[PDB]
Amino acid sequence: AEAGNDLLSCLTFNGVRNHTVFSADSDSDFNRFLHLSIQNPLFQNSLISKPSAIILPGSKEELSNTIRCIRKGSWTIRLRSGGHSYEGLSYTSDTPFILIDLMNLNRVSIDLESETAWVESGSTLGELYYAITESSSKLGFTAGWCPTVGTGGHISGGGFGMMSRKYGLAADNVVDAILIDANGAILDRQAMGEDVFWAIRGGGGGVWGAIYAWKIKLLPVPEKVTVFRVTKNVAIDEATSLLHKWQFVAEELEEDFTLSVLGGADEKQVWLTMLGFHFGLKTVAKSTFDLLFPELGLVEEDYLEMSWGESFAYLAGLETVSQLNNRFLKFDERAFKTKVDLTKEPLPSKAFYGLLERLSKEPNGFIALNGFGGQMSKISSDFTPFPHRSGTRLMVEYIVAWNQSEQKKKTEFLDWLEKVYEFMKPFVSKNPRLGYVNHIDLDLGGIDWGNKTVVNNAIEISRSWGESYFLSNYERLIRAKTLIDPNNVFNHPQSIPPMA
Ligand SMILES: *[C@@H]1O[C@H](CO)[C@@H](O[C@@H]2O[C@H](CO)[C@@H](O[C@@H]3O[C@H](CO)[C@@H](O)[C@H](O[C@H]4O[C@H](CO)[C@@H](O)[C@H](O)[C@@H]4O[C@H]4O[C@H](CO)[C@@H](O)[C@H](O)[C@@H]4O[C@H]4O[C@H](CO)[C@@H](O)[C@H](O)[C@@H]4O)[C@@H]3O)[C@H](O)[C@H]2NC(C)=O)[C@H](O)[C@H]1NC(C)=O
Ligand SMILES: *Cc1cc2c(nc3c(=O)[nH]c(=O)nc-3n2C[C@H](O)[C@H](O)[C@H](O)COP(=O)(O)OP(=O)(O)OC[C@H]2O[C@@H](n3cnc4c(N)ncnc43)[C@H](O)[C@@H]2O)c(*)c1C
Ligand SMILES: COc1ccc(C[C@H]2c3cc(O)c(OC)cc3CCN2C)cc1O
Ligand SMILES: *[C@@H]1O[C@H](CO)[C@@H](O)[C@H](O)[C@H]1NC(C)=O
Repeated sequence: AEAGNDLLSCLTFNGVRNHTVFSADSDSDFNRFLHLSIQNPLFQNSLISKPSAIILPGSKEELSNTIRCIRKGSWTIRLRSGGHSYEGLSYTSDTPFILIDLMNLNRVSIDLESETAWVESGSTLGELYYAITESSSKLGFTAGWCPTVGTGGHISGGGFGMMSRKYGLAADNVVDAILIDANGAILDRQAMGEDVFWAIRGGGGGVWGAIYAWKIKLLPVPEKVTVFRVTKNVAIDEATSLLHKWQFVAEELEEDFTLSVLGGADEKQVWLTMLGFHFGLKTVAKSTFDLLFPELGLVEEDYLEMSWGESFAYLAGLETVSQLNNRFLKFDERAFKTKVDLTKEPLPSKAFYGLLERLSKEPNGFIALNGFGGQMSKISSDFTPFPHRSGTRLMVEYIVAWNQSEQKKKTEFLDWLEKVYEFMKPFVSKNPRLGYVNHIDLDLGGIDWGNKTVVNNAIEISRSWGESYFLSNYERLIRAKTLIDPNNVFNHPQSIPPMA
């Protein structure tokens, strides 16, 4: 379905002047803006789905009207903030679709009196973090480490980061927000009601409508926090020992502490990158690990004291705090597919050993280990759609990324990742095998919203990944879905089905 004169005239009429139409060209602005926020080259392929038009609204009413104009046609709506969807569900779709890029909605309004902020859904974590440190040295916010990840889909799915052990997810700290429904109705928390305002805070993106802006509570942070990023080159024996003890240390640390691990291997050596964050000074930080985790062999020089801003930039591997404010800094430029696990029981050494052995078989693979507990276990499972709280111990994350040179090995890389996930099945959560909506996994299945045979059973088919992402909260998400989008205008392969 083309993007005809009706759609365009509708946009022109409504003052939404920033938009381009599909172009087979490569030198075109369309293709440029399209590939501008494709954060997973896995989907840069010339055979993937491409929008009939890309619209870049610059205000909440332009956003409202954009949705209104698209509703006059049959197009599927696709919202994009940072475009970091692991499945590229913000710039792809089986059916002809319109791409609503929210990058022009990147304003952060910080209020130092209430210590809250109105973050436009276009604003990325980085641009947000920058705004906060630009305004205060005693304020921060909890969310992912990826500075290019947009708050649009990030906070919509939850938002887990290095401070979540201290403050919970991003969505755990949303006090208000502006959602724009299928009719372009501009709704605040009071207008949308509690069932929906609850849903949008971890229920997923591209499901409830277009978040125009988030109102977050800004969080206290000492003017000096401590972090370390130390890569240990060890053998598999030591690596297992370190990982096996890590899970306990990491999960049982005080909320003022976060210890995350990035593991990979290559035949000979196993490399474990230790990412440390302390909600306080260096001496206390080092004292703690010197006691709890002396095996890391971390030294004084390893611990860096810096502002909270400097720390989230440092942790993200950025050169400077200014780079937090750069939304177009690709952090790898490599295609990838990532599966995640959540643990209820501790993991046997054999699990880390197996993981490390499997890793040593494929250098392009690597695991990310995150501890829960602390503040994550104090927030109710039903406080927000994100269920995994008290009881959840670790977030294990299996990634595999490659170069354009290695595009041929594609299927092989995915094969490895499939083998690793299968290998971990006994050691992780079961019935259901839990997942995280911001780590959306189309392998868990999907829904063909064009197939009425399936659409009639959308809720049960969706159960597979639904209870996996949201567990018991899945029920309330369906009531909330029916209230704000019964027509299922906002959908994607793993969107919450409305009651029909
Ligand atoms: C649809 O949405 C898309 C996405 O948002 C829009 O595309 C964006 O369009 C932006 C402009 O509208 C564009 O910003 C540009 O970014 C470049 C860097 O790539 C930047 O250099 C440009 O900024 C200059 O120009 C603007 C005005 O055009 C000035 O306000 C600004 O101060 C900059 O001018 C200064 O630097 C220039 C060289 O960098 C000098 O030539 C100029 O003289 C001036 O220098 C003075 O100021 C300096 C610093 O203050 C000082 O050192 C010096 O001595 C002088 O005093 C430009 O803004 C984005 O690149 C683009 N974004 C993307 C992702 O493509 C698009 O516009 C929308 N479409 C529609 C229809 O609206
Ligand atoms: C690329 C990348 C992803 C990361 C990174 N680090 C993460 C981390 O530290 N913790 C995590 O929890 N997740 C991490 N991820 C994955 C991201 O969390 C997810 O990819 C988030 O969805 C990020 O959102 P965004 O960058 O905006 O991706 P989009 O593709 O634009 O959107 C995702 C999803 O949400 C819908 N959507 C977008 N915008 C809106 C608005 N404003 N309103 C409602 N819904 C919206 C889209 O349709 C899409 O379906 C580290 C890196 C490098
Ligand atoms: C501190 O905790 C973590 C640290 C790093 C990661 C991996 C990171 C990533 C880093 C890459 O370089 C990359 O290459 C394509 C892909 C990805 C996919 C997931 N993304 C989030 C996950 C974590 O949970
Ligand atoms: C509709 O869904 C069912 C179940 O997946 C499938 O068997 C059938 O082929 C689908 N029909 C269409 C329209 O493709």
